[PDB]
Amino acid sequence: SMVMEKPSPLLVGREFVRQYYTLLNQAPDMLHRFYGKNSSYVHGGLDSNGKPADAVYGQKEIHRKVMSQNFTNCHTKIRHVDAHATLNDGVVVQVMGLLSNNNQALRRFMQTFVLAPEVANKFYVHNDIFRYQDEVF
Amino acid sequence: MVMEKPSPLLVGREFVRQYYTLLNQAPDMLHRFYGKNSSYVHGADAVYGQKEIHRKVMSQNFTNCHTKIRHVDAHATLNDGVVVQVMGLLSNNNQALRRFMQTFVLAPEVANKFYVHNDIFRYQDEVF
Amino acid sequence: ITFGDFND
Amino acid sequence: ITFGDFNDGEIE
Repeated sequence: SMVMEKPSPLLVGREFVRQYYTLLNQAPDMLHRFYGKNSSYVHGGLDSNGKPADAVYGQKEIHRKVMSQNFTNCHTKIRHVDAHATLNDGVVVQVMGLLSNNNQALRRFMQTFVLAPEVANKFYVHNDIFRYQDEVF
Repeated sequence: MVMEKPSPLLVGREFVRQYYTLLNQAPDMLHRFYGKNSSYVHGADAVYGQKEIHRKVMSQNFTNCHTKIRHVDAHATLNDGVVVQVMGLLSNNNQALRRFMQTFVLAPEVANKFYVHNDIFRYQDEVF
Repeated sequence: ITFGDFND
Repeated sequence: ITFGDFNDGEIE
């Protein structure tokens, strides 16, 4: 009945970051459905020789690396979200905040997204770069 | 004479090096990295294109910028553009180093020549 | 409001 | 690589 103005890249971005981190609290074994194929993904961590882990691609290899990080009661605090229009119909969403897994303590992180169109007015995750500070500093 | 192939993490890592080396050598030319309809978001709101970016970079009186880059992440994105996330430290005017995040989206212009289309930057200090 | 596979 | 607006050489 009422028609309202479409959301702005800044509004689209904060509303994705809102939807994302609450799902990861409620049910992280669905979090892969924000991604399409060709979707970059690293979520922190180190490897064998101490260096920062590398990325995984595609909706299915994400669902694997997402569940080995066994999320449990992820309590999360976004301090800052910044988002702007990009190449094509996309949005880049720098994110900064505090994530807490397994009742372990709060750790600061630095995140970038790229949200991309697919209906054509729906947004999926084409890249997702996440890094904790204490593993890089 | 000798021929190879290229890489996103390499382009991304290459670009960074140069971004933050010209950032110290000549910030007054940092703008030439960007094209039309590019976003410069430094800290706060955005500014657009060659001329305004040049004026914002001026106003922040970058003088003797030193950087320690701790981790560069790069991945191909939409246009066969590249998205880069950097983490590390910047100092200015011989002050003390401040932890910073910076997000670039690089986009192709010409053969093999990238230009910066989105540039978000923030410090740890005034976020958490 | 909705992203990815999800159905409003 | 070359970036943006710069002639190879003055980049570094």
